Parts: sequence; structure tokens; C-alpha cells
Amino acid sequence: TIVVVATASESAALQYLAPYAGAAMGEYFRDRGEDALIIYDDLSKQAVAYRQISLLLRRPPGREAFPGDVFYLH
Amino acid sequence: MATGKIVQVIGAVVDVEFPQDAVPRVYDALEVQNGNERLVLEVQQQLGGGIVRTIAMGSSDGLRRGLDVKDLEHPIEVPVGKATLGRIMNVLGEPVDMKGEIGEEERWAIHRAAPSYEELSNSQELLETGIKVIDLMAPFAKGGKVGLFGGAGVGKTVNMMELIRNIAIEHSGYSVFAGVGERTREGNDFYHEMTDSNVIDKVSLVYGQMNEPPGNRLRVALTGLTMAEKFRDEGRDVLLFVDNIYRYTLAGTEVSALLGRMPSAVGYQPTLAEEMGVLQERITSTKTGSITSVQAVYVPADDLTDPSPATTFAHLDATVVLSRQIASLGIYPAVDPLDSTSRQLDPLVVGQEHYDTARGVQSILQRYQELKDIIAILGMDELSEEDKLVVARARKIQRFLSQPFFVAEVFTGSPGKYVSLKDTIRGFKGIMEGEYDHLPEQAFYMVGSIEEAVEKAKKL
Amino acid sequence: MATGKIVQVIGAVVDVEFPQDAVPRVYDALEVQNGNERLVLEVQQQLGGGIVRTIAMGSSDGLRRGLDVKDLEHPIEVPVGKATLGRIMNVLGEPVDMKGEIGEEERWAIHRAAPSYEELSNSQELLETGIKVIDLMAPFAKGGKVGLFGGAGVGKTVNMMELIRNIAIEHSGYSVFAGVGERTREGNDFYHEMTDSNVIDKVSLVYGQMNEPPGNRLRVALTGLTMAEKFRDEGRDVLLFVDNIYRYTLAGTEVSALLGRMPSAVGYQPTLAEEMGVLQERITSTKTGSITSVQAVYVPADDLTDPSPATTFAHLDATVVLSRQIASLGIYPAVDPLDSTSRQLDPLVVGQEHYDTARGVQSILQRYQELKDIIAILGMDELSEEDKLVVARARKIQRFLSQPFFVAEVFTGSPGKYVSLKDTIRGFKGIMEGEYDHLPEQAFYMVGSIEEAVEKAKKL
Amino acid sequence: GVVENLASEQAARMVAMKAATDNGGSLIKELQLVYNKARQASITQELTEIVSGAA
Ligand SMILES: Nc1ncnc2c1ncn2[C@@H]1O[C@H](COP(=O)(O)OP(=O)(O)O)[C@@H](O)[C@H]1O
Ligand SMILES: Nc1ncnc2c1ncn2[C@@H]1O[C@H](COP(=O)(O)OP(=O)(O)O)[C@@H](O)[C@H]1O
Ligand SMILES: [Mg+2]
Ligand SMILES: [Mg+2]
Repeated sequence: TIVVVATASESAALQYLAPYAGAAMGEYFRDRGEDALIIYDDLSKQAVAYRQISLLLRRPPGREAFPGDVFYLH
Repeated sequence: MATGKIVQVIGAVVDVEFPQDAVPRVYDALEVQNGNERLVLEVQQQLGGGIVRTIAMGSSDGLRRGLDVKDLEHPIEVPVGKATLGRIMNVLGEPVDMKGEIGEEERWAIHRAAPSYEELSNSQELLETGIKVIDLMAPFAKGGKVGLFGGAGVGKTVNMMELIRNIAIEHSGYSVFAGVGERTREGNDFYHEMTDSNVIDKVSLVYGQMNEPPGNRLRVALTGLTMAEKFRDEGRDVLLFVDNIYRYTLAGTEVSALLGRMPSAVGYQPTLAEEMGVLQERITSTKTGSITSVQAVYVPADDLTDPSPATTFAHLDATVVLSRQIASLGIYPAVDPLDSTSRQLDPLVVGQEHYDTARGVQSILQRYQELKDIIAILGMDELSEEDKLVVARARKIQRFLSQPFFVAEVFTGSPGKYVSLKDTIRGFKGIMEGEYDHLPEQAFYMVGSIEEAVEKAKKL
Repeated sequence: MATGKIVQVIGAVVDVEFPQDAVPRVYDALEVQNGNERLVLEVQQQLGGGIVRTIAMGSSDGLRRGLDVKDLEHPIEVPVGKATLGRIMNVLGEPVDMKGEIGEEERWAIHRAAPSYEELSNSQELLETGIKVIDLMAPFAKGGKVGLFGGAGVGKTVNMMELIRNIAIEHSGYSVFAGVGERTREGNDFYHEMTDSNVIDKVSLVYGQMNEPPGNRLRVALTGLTMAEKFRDEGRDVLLFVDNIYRYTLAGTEVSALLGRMPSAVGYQPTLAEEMGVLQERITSTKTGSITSVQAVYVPADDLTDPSPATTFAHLDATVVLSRQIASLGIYPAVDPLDSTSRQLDPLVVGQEHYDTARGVQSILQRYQELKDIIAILGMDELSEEDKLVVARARKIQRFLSQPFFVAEVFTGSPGKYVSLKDTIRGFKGIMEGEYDHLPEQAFYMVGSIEEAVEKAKKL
Repeated sequence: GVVENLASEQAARMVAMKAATDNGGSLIKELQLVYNKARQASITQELTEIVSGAA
């Protein structure tokens, strides 16, 4: 296993980015012809970190104040 | 020559400033070099003086302020005609199957007006699908619209694959498939199922995948509609498959939230019903040709009451209701025969024989649903001898309207069967009248015509 | 000396203008002569023009715009260490009892980074509490986090006072109590209980009770946690009691709108989860020392799904959930055993007998919950002769979970009882397998071990 | 003794179904109160999101 950590005190951008960093490590094995398995623990917390980032940038809030592009995020 | 300059980038939304004399009109396609890649923008709004507000069709990463923008004085315009058949294209009409260029002859813009009520052709010619339950319980005519309502995992996508195959190597007419909000795994499975089943040469595929900007997913339905409208103009009776309307409404919600429009009843966009109308009003039969259509509709959290399924109901002519309970029993296709309906199911257009057969099937199944709890509490040996016959006949009907699909073979290994409407009516009309009270129940499970039922019982 | 001027005053927040070459940093303290008193501002933002947004650590009334303010070039700093033990302190670290100044040698900034990942430590050492339900259902370890969830008037503070009595007196190391936005009456009654028990020499006290303006309530939890961190770094092991953590987030919500931040889901600041995690992550045990902590966590309108409870639940190790329904029964402690849990309720940590007893109690209390709706409509007579047995045992369990407390000895006259872990598992295992089927339900209400229930049965 | 017990059965079922109908009628009141609170909270949480979203 590889463990990627972005704790509750990290900057919101490091929580938002952490799943893409994990995916970037999983793809290294995938593109070679090996099998990997990646667990994203709490995508809902990534969505809360991205909501915070998008609300501090004064972007138009959607439903439950989430930004419009949370689908295009996930 | 390029004359605009980028002045903002906020996510997928880009603002471009032009000289006051040359401002691009709404829905014009702009073009910019996102490094070595070529990015087009669709003009959404003319706000303020000389500024223009746009959605990027490709991804917006790498854009910087001050880039030069060339305005193509046409909307997004795509290749059409025979040349499209058996290719895969994206919303921009660029190939993604790597088979080289499309080799077009003509291009049409994706935005155009719907036919007027005077040009419509009143028609009642029923389509003949290869599927027993759909032919019997929910017939639909050319130019009509069919909605495959259901949850997740019930069989909408494989039902549409079966329809494409049956209406591509039984009736040899062309077909167009617009995968708005497609899953790349399912799109590749579709491409390989159609290439293996030899039907690929009569299907035109457009994909807008889930990992693309919202407006890129939104426009794709209009791209597939524009291809079906080219084929209609040639006099064909085309058939248009929309892979999920719910994801079209979600893409519209996303695009509308990005532009900062004030949201609506459930956070949906304000223009929800006008987008649905602009989509569904172009799909009609006309005096020259026709576009028939079937649309998969995902119902979120199992309610027909929220704005998306509630607003699409107004346009459909037939509604098929799929259920995961029936599928989990192991019966496919998992159509609920009691809740699926059609506007065309009346004696005057289907004939009294078809209407009577359908109403009798529904009555038998309703009576069985009544008797089920008396059977459960009392036990079957207490039922009256005519009710002990309704039970068996309903149980055989409930088996017989399952069917093996040609595309489900990779799930089951057994071969598929195509059943004509005549054989469907003959089978159900025979079962209800007791001509087959001597066969086991399992003689009807996953068979084609009733002849296969008698032959399986003879083998069983 | 004074180098800046007030330019706005909106309630609790103040805007101050400085020369652009001398603008303070983003957590420095500032000082203002408010009338005759001295008011401290903590800067929260740097706006563009040498202006700065700050929160007033005191009453904001009387502030004119145009007052001179003085730039202290260091953050808020509080006394820390041995010197601060038997004393009560302000949020600014000032002494609030009428005794003299604090004799500290060292002062710490209240904004600090959480310990690194390689520096943490985890312990399985189960800590025993006198309370039958808490250690049976939700046993917690030395150096773990306990959180008590409940609405208003359900028992959070009485239970925290029982935990203080049962662990914190027969415990060696020092202790820290932070009152964050609760009653001054209860803080005075606690301080006089400690001073009349001669244990005050071990309990450092910080108070920012609900009469104070938002800044004191906001910072007071951080200044109490700083003192706990200092005692942890000396190599000791420490108890930290926080009397309502919810008030920290609420004071942040009250301030949030004035700081010009767009509101979120239910009004809360956008930064709710970061504001909570920045405090919660640094209250932890490390390889040099351990902090054992009990937090009361008010849940507004009894809504366990309100964002603040929902985002608090992830931080804790043992969560005890109080409920108003059970308290309305009069069954204190009003723990809901179907919602309380612990990280430590595993057979390898607790042992198989404890784990099985706790799971059986949960299973039959869940089965009784499932019966309650049919008992409400039809009535009990319809149940199976099996179902009535699990209902009778579940009701006897619900009574036996109650316990009298030495601190509740003034709301009821009953003497307090201390029940060991062995006796509680011995009694619950006895009840579950029916060896006490013959006693009435009232024999179990407000008793200690089961041998007191068998005695109470004799007296009815 | 069998026929008297059978008439006792019919009368006991009559009384029991009467009581169950009154219990249902009380549970309607309690559920309708909870429904009213839920729909009020939904109206306000939506209209507040809309109004606060418009900068
Ligand atoms: N006729 C069928 N025969 C065998 N399997 C089926 C059939 N219909 C659906 N399935 C199963 O359902 C799964 C997904 O069905 P799909 O059409 O994707 O449902 P959805 O409508 O949710 O897209 C497939 O993997 C397939 O195994
Ligand atoms: N074990 C108990 N015995 C008697 N009363 C109790 C007990 N536990 C809680 N209560 C009642 O709960 C009420 C409020 O308790 P408190 O701890 O102040 O609630 P909270 O702090 O959660 O608002 C008190 O009036 C007290 O009588
Ligand atoms: Mg699908
Ligand atoms: Mg309280």
C-alpha cells in the first residue's frame, strides 16, 4: 500500500488536491500494465474543502452553497 | 486575422473583449490557441460594451489573459450525412476513434428552429420492436418518443442496445446515438458490441463524456439531433437514441450556475423547461421523413416528482417503467407490465385484438397480485378451482414476457430471439385462453415465440 | 508610538488603517484606549490599503472612529506552566480571581501548529469510569478523546462533572478546565467545589463564559488548549475538560458575516471545518506526553445532522450521544446506546466477553425499536411469545442502564453509586440470558450493581 | 363452550380494532405536526439559499 495523507488541519487546497495526487500515483502503475486499487476516503470532505475555496473566491454558490462545478470536480 | 483578447478566466467561463464594431453574436464559436491545442468557445452572453461571456468547450487549463481570440462567424458546425455512419465523434464533430478525418462533404450548424405545426405529419404507423413486452404493453408510432424510466442497474442501456440491433438488422433503417453524459466504460462496451454485431455500419455515434466541461456535455444532444435532422431531410425514418436526459438537465443546471443565473425550485436552472422544449420539439415526424426517438430517464432517489422527470413527462408518448425488483427476480427485460403506458394503446389505432390481449394480460396480472396474499396466509389449497387456474395462467404470462436479447448473450451465453408482434399476440392470446395449461411454467421462461415454449416443454 | 487609526466599527469587528510600510501581520495583537480602559484587537485579515480587519477582545461600545491604536508586534500570549495551576485566567491570560499577578516565567502564543505525524502515539490502555453505560457501550482509553453530544438540558454537564469526579481526582497529573461560553454560575460552583475539596492546586481554570463578547468566546478555547499543550510538552499526562466546544464555532459564525465572507450551508462560516480541525487536531497525545480530554458538544435544535455536530463527530474517539426522549423518561444517564460508540469496542482491545455483552445489548435494543411501531398501532398483545420476551428484556435493560450519581445527589436524594466494569458486564450478561426474568422493571431503576436490584425487588 | 368462545372472539376483535383505529388517528396528528415543521424548514432553507446567493 501507499498512504496519502491530508489531515483536518491542512490548507483547504491540500485537501482539495489530495485525491488527484493519489490518482496520479495510481496511474503510474496503470499505464505500465499493472493493477492498482485507490481508496478515496471522504470525497465529501474534498467537496467541503472545494466549497470553502470557491466561497472565499466569491464564486456564485449553487445548491447547499456548493459551487456549480462540483460534478465536473468529481 | 484575430481581433479579440481574453480578459478573464474563472473556471470554464472565459470573457473576451472585442472592438466595438465586431462583437460576436450569441452562440458564435470563437477560437483560441490553448498552447498547441486549439480551443473553441461558445458565446453565451453579450454583456456590457464589447465584452463577451463564453463557455470553453475544451478544458480551460493553461489559458492566460491577453491571448488572441479569432471569432468564427458561424455557430459550432458539424459534419453530417452518410460520411458520419460508423464513426465516433465529439460535440465539435471531430473524430475520436483515431480512424483519421471524417472526410465530410457538408457542415450544418447545431442551432436551428423546430418545424412549425403546419409542417407536421399526423401518423400512426406503429414500430415493431423485437421485444414482446414493449410491443404488447407500450406500442409507439413513428415520430413518437419513448421514455425508459427506472432506477440504476435496471437495464435501460442494454434495452437501448437491443432496440438499436433489432431496428438495424431486421428493419434496415439508420440510427443515431447521442451519448450525453456518457461513461467511457459503457461507451467502449457499446462501440464493441455494435462492431461485433455487424450493426456498427448503420449507427452514427456521438459521445459527450462525463469528464468534459458542462456545456460540452450540454451541446451533444443538439449535435446528435442535427445529424438525425440531416438524415430526415433525405427521406429516411431515422431513430435517435438519447442515453440519459437526466444528465442533460444536470449539464444545463451546471452551465446555468456557472453563468451566475439565479437558481430555481430545487436549484435547477430557470430555463429548465425551455431547454427541454428546444430539445424535444425538434424530434418530430414531418411530411418528408421522421425522427423517432427513445430516451433513457434516470429517476433520482425514486420519485417522479422532482423537476427533471416531471418536466420530461410532458413530451413523451410512451413510458416504459423498469423495476429492480423484477430484475432481481431474474426476469429480463425488467418491464413492469402494469405501470407502463402509451397514448397509442386504444382500439382505434392498434385494433381490437391487440387492445383486448393487452387489457386481458393486465387484468390477469392484477388478479394474481390480489390472490398473492391469500395464497401467502391461507395456502394455495384453499383457493377456488377457477382461482387456482388464474394463478397458473398469470404465472405463465409472467414468465413468457421475459426474453433473451442478442446483446445480453455476453451476460448469459444463451442466444437471442426476435419476436414478431403477430407471434406475441398469438402467444398471450393462447395462454390466457388455456391452450397451454398442460405445459410447465419453466417452459415459458426465456423463450422466443410460443413454438419455443412447446418445444422446450417437449424437451423438459 | 500609536501608529494606526480606526476607520470602521461594525459590532465586534473593527477596521484599522496603517501606513503601508508598517501594516501588521495576520494574527498580531493591537491595543486601543477605549475611553479609559485598554482594549485588545486581534487582526484577522489584511485588506489592501494599509487597512486591517480585527476582532475586539472586549466590549466594542464607546469606540469612535479615528482613535489611535498601537501595534503590538506579537500575537496574543498567555502565561503558561506550573505558575498557572490554582488560578482562574481571562482569554488574554490575565488573572480574573482577585489574587495577585501570575508568577509565570514563560508565555506562549495561542496560535500554534499541530504535532507532526511521526510524533503521535496511540494507546489501548482502557480507562475505567464508574458509569455503567459509558464504559460498557463506549469504553475510552487513556489519552483518547471523549465527546458528549446532546441538546439542551439532557445531562452533558452533570455527566462531565461525574467524569471529573471519578477519573480526575484519583489521577496524578495536572488538569485543565476550559469554560467556553457556558454559565458563570456553574463556573463559580465548580471553582468553590474544587477549592473546598483542596484539589484546586492541580486544576488550571480558564473562563470565557456566555456573557462575554464574541472574541473572548472564540479565543478562550485556544488559550486553554495552549496550557494543556505546555503541560503535555513537559512530559506529563494531562486531563483537559472543555465545557462546550460548540460555542467556539458559534462565535465564529457570529463574526463570520461581518468579515465579509459569503454564508454557507445553514448560515455557518465557509471555514467551519477548518476552524474546527485547526483546534481539534492539536489536542492530541504524543510520544512525550498524553492529553485525555472530555468535550461537551451541544447539538442545536436536537438536530444531530446540523453541520456543526456532523463535522465534530469525525474528530472524537468515543462519542456518547444523549437524547431528550430518554431523559423525558427520567432515565439518567440519558445515553442512547444505539448511537453511542467507541474506537475501543473491539474484541482484541476490550476482550471477547465485554464485546459480546455490548453487542447483545445493542441487538435486543434495536429489535425493541423495530417492534415499537407495531406495538404503537396494534398494541402488545399481537406480538409473538418470543417478541414479548425480547421486549421485556429490552425494557429491563433500559432501566438497568440508569445509575445514580454523586453529583446528582442534590436533584434526587439517592446516594451515588460507583459500578465496576466487572459488575456491569456481569449484570447485563445476567439480564440478557433471562436469569432475572422474574423481577419487575422497577427493580432495576436507579440502582448500582444487579445485587442492588435483587434487593430493591423485595421492597417493591 | 365452542360457540360462546367464538362470539367472545368476534367481540374481542371488534374492541381491539376500535382501539387500533384510535391509535392510528393520534399518530396522524403527530406525523402531521412533524410534516408541517419539515415543509416550513424546506421553504426557508431554499429561499435563503437563493437570496444569499445573489451577491
Ligand atoms: N437482458 C439482460 N440480460 C442479462 N443481464 C442484464 C440484462 N439487462 C440488464 N442486465 C445487467 O444489468 C447491468 C447494467 O444494466 P444497464 O443497462 O447498465 O442498467 P442502467 O439502466 O442502470 O444503465 C449489466 O451489467 C447486465 O449484467
Ligand atoms: N443523574 C441525574 N439525576 C438527576 N437529574 C439529572 C441527572 N442527569 C441530568 N439530570 C438533569 O439534567 C438537568 C440539566 O443537566 P445539565 O448537565 O445542566 O444539562 P446540559 O448541561 O446538557 O444542558 C438538571 O436539572 C438535572 O437534574
Ligand atoms: Mg445507464
Ligand atoms: Mg447544558
